[PDB]
Amino acid sequence: ATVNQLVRKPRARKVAKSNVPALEACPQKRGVCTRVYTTTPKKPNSALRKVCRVRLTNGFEVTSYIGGEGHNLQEHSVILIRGGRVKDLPGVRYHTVRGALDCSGVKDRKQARSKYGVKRPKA
Amino acid sequence: SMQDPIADMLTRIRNGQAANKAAVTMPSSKLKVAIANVLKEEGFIEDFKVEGDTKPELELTLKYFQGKAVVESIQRVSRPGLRIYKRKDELPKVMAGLGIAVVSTSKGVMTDRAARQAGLGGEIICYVA
Amino acid sequence: KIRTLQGRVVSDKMEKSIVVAIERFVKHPIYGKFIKRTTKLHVHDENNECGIGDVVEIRECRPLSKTKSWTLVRVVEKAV
Amino acid sequence: MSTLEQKLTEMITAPVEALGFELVGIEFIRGRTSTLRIYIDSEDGINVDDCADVSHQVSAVLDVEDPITVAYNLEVSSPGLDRPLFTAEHYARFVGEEVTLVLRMAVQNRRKWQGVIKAVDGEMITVTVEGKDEVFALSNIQKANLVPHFA
RNA sequence: CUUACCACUUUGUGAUUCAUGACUGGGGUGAAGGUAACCGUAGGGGAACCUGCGGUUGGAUCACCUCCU
RNA sequence: GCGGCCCCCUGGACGAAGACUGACGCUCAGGUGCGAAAGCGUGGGGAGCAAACAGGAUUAGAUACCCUGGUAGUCCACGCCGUAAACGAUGUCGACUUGGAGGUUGUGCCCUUGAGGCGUGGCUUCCGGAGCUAACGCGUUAAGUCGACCGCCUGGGGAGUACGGCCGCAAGGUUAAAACUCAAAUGAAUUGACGGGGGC
RNA sequence: CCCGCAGAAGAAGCACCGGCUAACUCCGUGCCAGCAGCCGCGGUAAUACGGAGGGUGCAAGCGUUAAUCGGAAUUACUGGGCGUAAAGCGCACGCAGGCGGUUUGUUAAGUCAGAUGUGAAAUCCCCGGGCUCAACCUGGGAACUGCAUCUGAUACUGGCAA
RNA sequence: UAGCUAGUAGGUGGGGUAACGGCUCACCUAGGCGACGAUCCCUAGCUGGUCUGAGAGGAUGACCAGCCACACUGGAACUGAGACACGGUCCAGACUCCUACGGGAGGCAGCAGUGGGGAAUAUUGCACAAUGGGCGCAAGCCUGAUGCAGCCAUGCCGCGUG
Ligand SMILES: [Mg+2]
Ligand SMILES: [Mg+2]
Ligand SMILES: [Mg+2]
Ligand SMILES: [Mg+2]
Ligand SMILES: [Mg+2]
Ligand SMILES: [Mg+2]
Ligand SMILES: [Mg+2]
Ligand SMILES: [Mg+2]
Ligand SMILES: [Mg+2]
Ligand SMILES: [Mg+2]
Ligand SMILES: [Mg+2]
Ligand SMILES: [Mg+2]
Ligand SMILES: [Mg+2]
Ligand SMILES: [Mg+2]
Ligand SMILES: [Mg+2]
Ligand SMILES: [Mg+2]
Ligand SMILES: [Mg+2]
Ligand SMILES: [Mg+2]
Ligand SMILES: [Mg+2]
Ligand SMILES: [Mg+2]
Ligand SMILES: [Mg+2]
Ligand SMILES: [Mg+2]
Ligand SMILES: [Mg+2]
Ligand SMILES: [Mg+2]
Ligand SMILES: [Mg+2]
Ligand SMILES: [Mg+2]
Ligand SMILES: [Mg+2]
Ligand SMILES: [Mg+2]
Ligand SMILES: [Mg+2]
Repeated sequence: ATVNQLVRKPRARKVAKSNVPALEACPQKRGVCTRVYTTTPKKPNSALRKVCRVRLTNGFEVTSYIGGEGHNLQEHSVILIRGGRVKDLPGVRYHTVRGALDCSGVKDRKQARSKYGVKRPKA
Repeated sequence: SMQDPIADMLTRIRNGQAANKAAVTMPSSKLKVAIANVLKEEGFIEDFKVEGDTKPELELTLKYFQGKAVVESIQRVSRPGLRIYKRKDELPKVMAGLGIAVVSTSKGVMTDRAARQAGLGGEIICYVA
Repeated sequence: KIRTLQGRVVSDKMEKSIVVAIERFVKHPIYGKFIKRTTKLHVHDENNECGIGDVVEIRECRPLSKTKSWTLVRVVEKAV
Repeated sequence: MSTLEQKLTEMITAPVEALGFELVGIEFIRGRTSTLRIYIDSEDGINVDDCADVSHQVSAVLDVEDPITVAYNLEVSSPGLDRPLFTAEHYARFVGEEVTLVLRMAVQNRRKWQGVIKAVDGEMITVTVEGKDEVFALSNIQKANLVPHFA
């Protein structure tokens, strides 16, 4: 309030932590999957939230969402995750990058091919 | 306790002309009359006067144009809490120069426009549009 | 003519020395309230002449102890 | 208590062996977001796409035979590197691998130890902790998970 | 050749810590009825709830189907 | 917080009229002090009241509900605790700014004074003007217009919790987290369902 | 760098098109799924999912992620609050501290004015110059708000005196 | 994280240094320092600047320039104008290496480059023509400084794909 108070104690800049800790500011962080699993939404909706359990290189073991379909991943697959989060499923703050060297790119995609590594069709 | 005359001089004007009074009185002092006259000498107040012997009374005459108070905003900038001083090049502006700022330059208390012509910096007393 | 600086003596207990608290009053970097800032300067006082709380003028010289690099030119007031 | 877990295992045994897959890992825990986890031990490879076919099959049978006090939160799951093993078939296949085992009635010097399997019995397992092979009775052990060597 | 200094070391003796890890404080946890709300405290005790004292009014609950200027 | 009467000890406020000193002031981290009730220590004391408890009445079960008991306590002495919706949910000091109604305690004047008429203070209650406010409202006792200084807030939960420190005999208090969790939480008012009510 | 040669000849893609936000239809689709930055989207009609046409945006790039500042007046110096939304300690006294009526004199500390010194170059900015343009490079200047010292000025603040 | 400190604060004397000085000794005194935050733990090379912002700010310290510190780890001096010395010396240690096993040798945080780490970062190039630096009368010699090239849409700017 009164500056005399501020000179006694100035305006502390409100600290703000990052929302993606297992990244440590590296825009991508590879890790090896440990167990994949789908989970069921509650009674009203039936769906397969595809997420997998992955230990990071730096021991941060976390789960990563598996976007798209036709992925042939299973335990020991060595994938690469990146920032971003899904509002519907809690506890998922990371998504893999489709078209990773271990990942097999989603097949039969004719649009948004940069978000899946689906190369320009030879045509 | 009271710790600033000028502030109380100002608000007495503000709250005074707020009540649309005719003329508001307060104990006199050099700075005050020094301040007060600059208003009239600028046209902010009609006129003022000092009354009593061994007792300080300042009675200044306000003014209204078209039923509207001639002064509308008056803010003491330099406060007894925090003091404010500005170099000549840096003397502020009020409403793009439509308003006047009272600055206590070393030679004398005066208008910031005159102070810029005098090329002198001073303590910014207050603002008035 | 010479750089000189005046301070009040916090202590004279030191043998042939004095502790002088000099006050300097400043615009404040963020806000602008002028606050007093004091330095516990160690000062060489010959004769153990001064007394605690006196006001005194001081000038700097070649360093003389681990902490004393200043000596007193003269005293302003006295009889504290 | 088993919340009809054997009955639920019988209910979900028919679909898991229906699309041919292999059943391990029955678990359920009620609470906020109450959830059960079902594991498919696929020798070919537990892709979530393979899991997807099993998951639609198990939900379709499950809705008619909804479990008592169990919400619809199934986790069709790959048994990870730290898959939990409860039957002696596991430790049988898990011949010489380490496992961490915790039991219900905790006591001083209880069998809460992590070590390598050397022998397998129907109600007992021999596992090398304390630097010596020691008897473990899975009768009191309600939780036990196979461990890969790591850092 | 010896004196002082002193790296490393060793002995114990501690602390500060950093992990690993056996073990334990605790957020979530798998009907006869009498109903303002509350606060401080005490006791009943699974706890809660009710009761004891004193204080306050803050002296009601609920709500889901479209437009171009 | 204070409630019979009387005495003894004493603090503070107000007014009238001067006289007096000569800015001696305001705020307050730290700091001491006071501090409802309950509780604690020791000794009391003991009517009434009454946690707990005891009994009587009453369903998976009496339990709760009610009686009838009833201990601690409630009181005193001296310690200890230091928290309350300790709230006006409004820090302290000053100055300024429309009114009407009151209560209350002064005191001047003047009617013939009682009365009554004029005044002029302090405290206090209530409307309500400008104003301000998210609104409700507040509105010369401002939540208005200003000043000086201090305390304090920074989404909700987690949590006034953990740890540590400090205080206490304890009870505990004070100081005060984070992990994690949520996309809200909340304030006022607006319109409608309550109501199955209440009246016509 | 110039001159010649031949011939359109060797050289376009990513994203998006429910809202925010520029840009819409058709079939799929059957809560299967997907989509997601969020609000939200989805069933017999889905401009929000897949595909096709069509369109927008950029462009040898276009996107996504990370990351910092901005937006955020959301630590509010500039520039917030504290009757009920988070927030006035239970109350008081009081040291340190902060602040202080009025008049004159003095002081010159604050402050202001000037001057000198310094504030590396680059960078920034102005006015140029040079690369065919541009980036880039470069001349000169400005600026570097500071600091120190000397001279000042005395209204205010402070000090000192009354 | 509230106390901190005994060569500690000061003094005398001696020594010591290019020079001041608890620099160090001898003694003398018993101070000094802290809420204007000592002490402690934890984090961090600093600045010109860069980024962001209308500004104030906030964030930053990659490249270029200034300063500092470091050169396997620990310790030490020697020489020299200048070193307690990156491609110098000695001791200790770890490691690697050689061995005749007796002992020895070694230090890419120079330039390339390898391994590894990692989401991820290049050539074991040319030349000393220019500018610089060393030595030298000079000639000249040396120079992974530097000048150039290679690599990479990493960025900016320009142009084309009629
Ligand atoms: Mg499916
Ligand atoms: Mg009360
Ligand atoms: Mg009591
Ligand atoms: Mg009961
Ligand atoms: Mg008692
Ligand atoms: Mg309280
Ligand atoms: Mg007020
Ligand atoms: Mg899409
Ligand atoms: Mg801001
Ligand atoms: Mg606010
Ligand atoms: Mg509330
Ligand atoms: Mg509140
Ligand atoms: Mg004080
Ligand atoms: Mg003062
Ligand atoms: Mg004054
Ligand atoms: Mg420059
Ligand atoms: Mg330039
Ligand atoms: Mg040109
Ligand atoms: Mg004066
Ligand atoms: Mg000496
Ligand atoms: Mg650097
Ligand atoms: Mg660099
Ligand atoms: Mg030498
Ligand atoms: Mg060398
Ligand atoms: Mg080398
Ligand atoms: Mg290298
Ligand atoms: Mg690698
Ligand atoms: Mg050579
Ligand atoms: Mg290019």
